[PDB]
Amino acid sequence: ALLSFERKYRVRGGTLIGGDLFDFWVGPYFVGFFGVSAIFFIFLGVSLIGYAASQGPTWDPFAISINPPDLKYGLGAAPLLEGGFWQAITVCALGAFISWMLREVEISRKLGIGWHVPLAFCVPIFMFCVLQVFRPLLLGSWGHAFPYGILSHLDWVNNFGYQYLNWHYNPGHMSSVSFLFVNAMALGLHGGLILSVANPGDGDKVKTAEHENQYFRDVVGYSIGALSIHRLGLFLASNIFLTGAFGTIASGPFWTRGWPEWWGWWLDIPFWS
Amino acid sequence: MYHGALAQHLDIAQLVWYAQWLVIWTVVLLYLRREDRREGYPLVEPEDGQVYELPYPKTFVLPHGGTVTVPRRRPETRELKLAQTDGFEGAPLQPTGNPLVDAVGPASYAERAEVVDATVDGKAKIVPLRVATDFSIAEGDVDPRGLPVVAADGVEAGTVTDLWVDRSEHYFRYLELSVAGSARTALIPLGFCDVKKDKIVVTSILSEQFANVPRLQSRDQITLREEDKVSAYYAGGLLYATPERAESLL
Amino acid sequence: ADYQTIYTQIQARGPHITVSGEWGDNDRVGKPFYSYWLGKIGDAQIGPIYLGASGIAAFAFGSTAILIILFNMAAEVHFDPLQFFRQFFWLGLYPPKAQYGMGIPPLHDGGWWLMAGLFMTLSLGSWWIRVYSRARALGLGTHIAWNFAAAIFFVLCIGCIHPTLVGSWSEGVPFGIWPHIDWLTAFSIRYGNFYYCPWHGFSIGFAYGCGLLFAAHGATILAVARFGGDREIEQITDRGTAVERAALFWRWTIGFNATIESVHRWGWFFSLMVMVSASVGILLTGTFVDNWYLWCVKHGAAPDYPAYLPATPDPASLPGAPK
Amino acid sequence: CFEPPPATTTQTGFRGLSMGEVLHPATVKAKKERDAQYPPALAAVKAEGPPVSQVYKNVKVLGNLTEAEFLRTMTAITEWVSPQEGCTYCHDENNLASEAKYPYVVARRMLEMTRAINTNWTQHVAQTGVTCYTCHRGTPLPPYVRYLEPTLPLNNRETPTHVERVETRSGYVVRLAKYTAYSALNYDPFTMFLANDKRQVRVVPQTALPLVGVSRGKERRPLSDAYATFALMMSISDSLGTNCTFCHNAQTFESWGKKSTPQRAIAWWGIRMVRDLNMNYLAPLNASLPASRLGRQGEAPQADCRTCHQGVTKPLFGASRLKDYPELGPIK
Ligand code: BCB
Ligand code: BCB
Ligand code: BCB
Ligand SMILES: C/C=C1/c2cc3[nH]c4c(c3C)C(=O)[C@H](C(=O)OC)c4c3nc(cc4[nH]c(cc(n2)[C@@H]1C)c(C(C)=O)c4C)[C@@H](C)[C@@H]3CCC(=O)OC/C=C(\C)CCC[C@H](C)CCC[C@H](C)CCCC(C)C
Ligand SMILES: CC(C)=CCC/C(C)=C/CC/C(C)=C\CC/C(C)=C/CC/C(C)=C/CC/C(C)=C/CC/C(C)=C/CC/C(C)=C/CC/C(C)=C/CC1=C(C)C(=O)c2ccccc2C1=O
Ligand code: HEC
Ligand code: HEC
Ligand code: HEC
Ligand code: HEC
Ligand SMILES: CC(C)=CCC/C(C)=C/C=C/C(C)=C/C=C/C(C)=C/C=C\C=C(C)\C=C\C=C(/C)CC/C=C(/C)CCCC(C)C
Ligand SMILES: COC1=C(OC)C(=O)C(CC=C(C)C)=C(C)C1=O
Ligand SMILES: COC1=C(OC)C(=O)C(CC=C(C)C)=C(C)C1=O
Ligand SMILES: CCCCCCCCCCCC[N+](C)(C)[O-]
Ligand SMILES: CCCCCCCCCCCC[N+](C)(C)[O-]
Ligand SMILES: CCCCCCCCCCCC[N+](C)(C)[O-]
Ligand SMILES: CCCCCCCCCCCC[N+](C)(C)[O-]
Ligand SMILES: [Fe+2]
Repeated sequence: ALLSFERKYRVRGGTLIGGDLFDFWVGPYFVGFFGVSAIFFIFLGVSLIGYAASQGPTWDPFAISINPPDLKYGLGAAPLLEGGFWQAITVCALGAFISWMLREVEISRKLGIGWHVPLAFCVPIFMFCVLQVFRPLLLGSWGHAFPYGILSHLDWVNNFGYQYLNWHYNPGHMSSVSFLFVNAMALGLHGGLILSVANPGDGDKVKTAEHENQYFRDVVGYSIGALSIHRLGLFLASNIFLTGAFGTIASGPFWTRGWPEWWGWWLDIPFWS
Repeated sequence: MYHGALAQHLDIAQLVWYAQWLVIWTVVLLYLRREDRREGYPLVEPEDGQVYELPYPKTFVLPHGGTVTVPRRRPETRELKLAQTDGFEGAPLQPTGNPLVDAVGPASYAERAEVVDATVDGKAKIVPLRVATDFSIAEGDVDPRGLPVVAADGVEAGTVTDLWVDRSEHYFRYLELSVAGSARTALIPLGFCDVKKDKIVVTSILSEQFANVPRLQSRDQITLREEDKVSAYYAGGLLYATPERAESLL
Repeated sequence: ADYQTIYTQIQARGPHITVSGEWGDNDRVGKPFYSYWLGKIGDAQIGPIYLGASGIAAFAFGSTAILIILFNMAAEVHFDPLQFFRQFFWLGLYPPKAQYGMGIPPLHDGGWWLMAGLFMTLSLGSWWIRVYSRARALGLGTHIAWNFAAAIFFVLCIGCIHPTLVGSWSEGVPFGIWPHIDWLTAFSIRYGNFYYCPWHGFSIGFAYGCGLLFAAHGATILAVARFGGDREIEQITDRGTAVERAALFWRWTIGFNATIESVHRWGWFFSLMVMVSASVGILLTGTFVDNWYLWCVKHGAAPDYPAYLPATPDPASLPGAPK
Repeated sequence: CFEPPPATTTQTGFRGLSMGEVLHPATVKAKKERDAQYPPALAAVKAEGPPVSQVYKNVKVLGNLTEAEFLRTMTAITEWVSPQEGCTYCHDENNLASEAKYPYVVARRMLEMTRAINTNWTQHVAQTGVTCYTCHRGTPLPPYVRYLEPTLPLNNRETPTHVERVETRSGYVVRLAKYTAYSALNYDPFTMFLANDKRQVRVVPQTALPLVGVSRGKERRPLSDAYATFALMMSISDSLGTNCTFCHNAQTFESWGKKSTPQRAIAWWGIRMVRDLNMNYLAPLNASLPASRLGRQGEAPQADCRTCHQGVTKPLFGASRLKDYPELGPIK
């Protein structure tokens, strides 16, 4: 039921809303007011997805697709089987994600720790809003948003990119991809370094903070340090979406041509043309 | 004929799809989720499932002598000054006394070893600059020695007298201060200090609460369990420095 | 707020530390110097660096690959320096455009590309020996070298193993900023849409999962920096309240948790599986699957949609249509 | 650096697929104003008198027209092709039957080509059709033509820089890139796919698994073919002022039915039309043109999609003079 060190931490308090009313656990899970609102939005959103899918052509989990309205509906409500289920599921998704984030703040407060995790989780919630709310608002129709389907959301990403001929030349995408790659590489370096110090092999002794810093000073001439690699990892991962969002919002509202042609700002300077 | 086609209208990539999921779930469930249980298990409330979920014990050979084996049984028989708020199994507990001094909730410390953390060459790692005389403050940064520590109520709680530096990582981790009116020295983690040019602001506890900050056994060294006791006391004030702090923020 | 998690308010300075390795102590070169502004968000000390045979070989082999590519790029602008600087992102060294199969192509249609790939591979292998041997020299496990090996193996898959399996050097990745990007689309088009390759999906799930885990783990350690959670080696050998609280934050949020050691195994495994999943998908592509979309249609997975504008019969198949 | 909102967007596929046009209102307005320069149809004339096959001495294509109908055609041709130069661009002013000026015999072949487009390629031009203006836009040299190597500027009415000039070897990669929507694709899709019918644009397998006998070694098309088809598609997209989803659901570029729009089939007919125009009407004109008109391999200038479309999905936004000049086709 409890970890061997857990009981002393299970004290009352730390909520943002509700106080003692929902301040309790169900098995390992903390509830709180935002645990109750998270379960409400998750139950509604999954129920709406299940009923929308029951009216479509397939029960295959890869092929099911619940889609937004035609562009002609603009920012208005659409009939349920013509975009309205998608609209209601999107509101439940945002409610569930924000409830999840604020519940993490209550859990952090009860434990006396920093709120850095819920703050970091605001980044993917923000990117979901860029894709489903802010860009569609700027273009004037909910129908520019992505559909809910395991493979169909990929068909939307695919066509969206090719609407700008070659999306790889989008400068916001180049930044986003570069952060995705250096973050995945850095996480392998960090996980591998900590494991290599704690697990030298062959009954050898566990090594030290000094050995950690010596390894990368030897391999690349610099060690960022044990606290700082965690600040760097949060920074690299967060900037996947914090820079990518600029590339997503620019496409349509601030640029309608192919992305390769955008680089004419450099290529077409009269001096070297 | 087609490359990859097999009997029964199977093909090779289709088989590798099921194989990849088998590899992923075997590594995630049988290896990683068991590595996740090297601390805190068995749970408290001998079932077969309590044995199946654990990995075989591993032993760390420590750099300065001795070994540590995990998982191992670690009952916490330390008396907790906490009472149930309700009969429900998931009901929260409430402090029966001063939760900062009793060290419960966010004021809890872990039963770490009463051992001084060591440098790679075996010297005390975390030490005051009056001992670490080859260490210094970088040019450009505030020297906090002599500055007042101002607590969450805006009252001066004491005067900073030294900084404790991590000699292995070249990084300050505590300030040491004389506590006003209490005839004692106290450490505070630098993460609880807002370092300004004319004062150190500490919003985690009130001025009066500096009198009961955990005391070190020795003057110029600190053990791993003492570092936990000192850090946990200020963290406890985030929830307990006033009765208002435990209640709904909004 | 914990301002230490944003930047170092008061920086410390002390004598530089050197940990002796089993060999190579005399191949460290440089006098370390200190950046005060770097010291706000990282260690202020820069240098010294280890030289050694493996790293010198990597630089010799890699500089040769880089000069072969740059000379061929310079030939593409007829050695005009201003146009080289202007057009640089568009310039490339390409694999064979003609189909020679596995035949060694002429220098002017793929041969210089093959030589640049050979010297890059030797450079990657020599750097791997450095990454592996520096760990052994300092008494550390070789976990970083095995993650690095999966990344090198993926590069070998798209550079020469897939070309060898289908029997054509024309399929290799070009050297150049835009040209290596153009290959991504040529390859996805040729093999029927890489969104429909399950191993592209696995690699992306692990790559996004590395974003999730490093955001989550980096923020978790900053959230417990007041308890010394960044001193992860001694939190592993002697659990402190930093990692008790980190574990309970996740247990109370998602219903389960890791240890401070095992979260680094999760991160190491997710990073490794980006490259392992990507390599498996490239090894299957062209060898055993020609069109990933039609393979997903064959196995019943691909979504289908109603027409919006009228359905459009292939005009090439109409009665009387020209070729 | 950027284009201010709002953007005009259309839908060309099922909702939720991000398929449709994305257009900048100021660019659409500027193109409509340029295309609106298309001269109005000349006043109709009643057919009266004998056919000009009886009245004039050297009429081989328009002989069934009466004199007033035929002189109306010559006035329209002058408006469309040589309005600044006038009738004497093609004619000896003292003998209108003389073929001594080279533009006369080229114009007669162009009258045959234009009537062939409107009679034999209605699968592409429909009942909108083409006139001399569709390509020429009021100058003897059409503004958008192609040689057997890439040339800049795309619009030959703009003065080239030294590096744009085809003789300057250092500018080659930019001449290639500005023909494929600024991509780095190292292929000229005009000479590969539109000058003749030697190559297949399709490169994607039509089966899930690789067929044994076409999937190993020299049996295979080289991956260069897929880059080259991508270059053609970037060029077609930029030539029509549109993007891939005007014609394809990118889920499967290779599929037709619900995965392609009706415009993709019209585009397919356009590739066959352009190959016919170039192989059978335009390329053979190098024997009739002056050396100053020819590219560096002796080639005559030839047509691509941009020659008529000039950045718009229908040339001149669908403007037509087909009913006004039935002598340009379709011919019964
Ligand atoms: C042909 C079209 C292409 C395309 C089209 C494309 C578009 C149109 C966009 C990207 C974007 C992005 N692309 Mg690109 N792309 C990328 C990489 C990237 C990503 C780094 C980046 C951001 C993805 C994102 O927004 O996630 C979003 C993820 C979110 C919002 C997750 C939210 C999580 C949520 C808060 C919580 C969910 C909880 C679950 C429901 C709960 C489940 C319950 C269970 C678990 C208990 C690579 C590495 C490549 C390569 C190697 O070729 C590539 C090629 C391509 N992209 C093609 C060129 N891509 C985006 C970008 O930033 O562009 C600049 C973008 O808009
Ligand atoms: C701008 C570009 C985007 C993009 C591009 C993209 C690509 C190109 C690919 C995915 C893939 C994936 N995407 Mg998608 N995506 C997904 C979910 C997913 C999964 C189906 C799959 C694995 C992702 C993963 O492991 O992440 C890391 C997170 C981990 C490891 C934690 C576990 C997450 C869990 C697997 C998610 C499960 C979601 C549920 C299936 C759906 C919700 C269930 C509800 C009803 C309870 C969500 C929930 C969202 C939201 C909420 O916005 C999102 C948005 C976007 N994706 C953007 C539109 N994504 C890959 C795939 O295989 O698709 C079939 C793939 O190739
Ligand atoms: C239109 C075409 C597309 C495409 C084409 C594509 C291809 C062709 C491939 C991927 C692959 C992959 N794609 Mg996909 N893709 C991805 C994401 C991913 C990556 C997770 C993954 C692995 C590649 C990688 O990590 O390289 C980064 C890491 C690398 C390259 C390892 C380098 C390590 C090396 C040791 C570094 C050495 C550097 C040297 C020092 C440099 C010096 C050299 C000198 C000497 C010359 C996303 C998130 C999206 C979205 C959101 O749309 C997307 C869409 C698209 N991809 C489109 C469908 N993608 C790969 C895959 O998984 O295939 C199954 C792959 O082959
Ligand atoms: C740049 C920084 C990033 C980042 C960071 C962090 N990420 C976090 C955290 C942090 C810090 C947490 O703290 C939090 C967590 O607890 O971790 C264990 C979390 C979480 N990251 C999830 C998924 C995830 N992270 C992704 C990406 C990034 N993460 C990037 C890289 C991606 C993709 C695809 O990229 C995915 C899919 C969940 C596992 C979890 C949310 C649980 C939830 O919200 O519960 C509440 C909601 C539910 C349990 C289900 C709600 C169902 C709705 C109502 C109905 C479905 C609607 C839906 C729109 C349909 C989509 C269909 C689909 C096919 C298209
Ligand atoms: C019809 C329907 C759907 C409606 C019903 C809805 C329903 C489920 C409600 C049931 C009601 C319940 C049970 C009670 C209510 C209470 C409540 C709010 C329950 C929540 C239930 C709920 C929605 C559960 C979902 C939980 C969830 C989102 C899990 C996702 C897990 C995933 C995929 C995580 C991805 C990241 C991942 C790979 C992590 C693995 C590694 C881990 C554990 C890292 C965490 C971690 C890190 C990062 C450290 O740095 C660290 C450092 C030092 C020590 C420990 C750790 C540590 O544990
Ligand atoms: C080239 C673009 C031309 C311009 C400009 C003008 N004309 Fe023309 N003309 C041209 C051709 C190709 C032909 C032969 C048509 C055929 O069916 O073979 C002609 C013919 C004439 C004639 C008949 C001469 C004769 O055989 O007796 C006349 C009288 C004539 N054209 C008149 C004319 C006028 C008045 C023009 C300016 C308005 C003019 N032409 C321009 C090609 C071209
Ligand atoms: C696009 C399919 C065209 C149509 C419709 C018409 N013309 Fe054309 N013309 C076209 C090209 C590609 C070229 C070669 C480039 C060149 O300028 O030589 C031409 C050429 C001519 C010329 C000669 C111009 C010159 O070299 O001085 C003439 C006189 C001409 N074309 C006349 C003409 C007429 C009368 C047309 C309507 C019947 C007509 N052209 C249509 C492309 C296209
Ligand atoms: C209509 C004007 C189109 C635009 C816009 C795009 N494409 Fe296209 N595509 C079109 C046709 C008529 C054809 C068939 C050509 C033939 O002679 O058969 C194609 C073909 C492709 C292919 C190959 C499909 C196959 O079966 O192998 C690909 C991969 C392709 N097109 C991609 C593509 C891209 C990336 C586009 C935007 C840059 C694009 N097309 C636009 C018609 C049209
Ligand atoms: C002049 C001889 C043309 C050339 C060369 C090309 N096209 Fe064309 N196109 C032309 C006409 C007169 C029309 C009809 C316009 C109308 O009002 O209906 C078209 C039409 C198309 C379309 C359809 C656009 C739509 O219906 O919205 C497409 C997709 C198209 N053309 C494509 C296309 C391509 C790819 C070409 C180069 C291979 C091309 N056209 C050349 C005239 C001419
Ligand atoms: C029979 C056998 C034994 C012989 C086969 C030979 C062999 C092993 C061949 C292997 C070939 C391989 C692995 C080829 C792989 C090629 C790949 C993956 C190329 C990918 C990307 C390349 C890029 C982006 C190159 C960019 C190059 C430049 C901008 C010019 C070089 C200049 C630099 C400063 C290099 C820095 C690299 C980058 C950070 C910009
Ligand atoms: C254990 O902490 C770590 C460091 O500090 C000791 C590093 O320098 C590095 C190396 C990082 C850089 C930017 C040199 C990593 C990966 C790390 O995990
Ligand atoms: C000569 O090399 C180049 C640069 O370096 C000065 C650039 O900044 C740029 C512009 C790119 C950025 C990110 C400013 C290009 C295109 C380039 O080719
Ligand atoms: C009380 C916890 C410490 C006791 C030592 C750990 C128990 C041994 C677990 C053996 C089971 C291992 N495994 C993988 C076979 O399940
Ligand atoms: C894959 C390319 C291999 C080329 C060899 C490069 C030089 C290797 C140097 C080996 C050094 C051995 N050492 C010092 C680690 O023991
Ligand atoms: C990233 C692409 C993912 C596509 C996965 C396709 C899996 C095909 C094989 C299993 C399909 C099972 N089925 C029929 C229930 O869909
Ligand atoms: C596509 C990438 C797949 C990554 C695997 C998913 C990792 C999350 C597994 C959590 C399982 C939790 N639990 C308690 C059931 O074991
Ligand atoms: Fe860590």
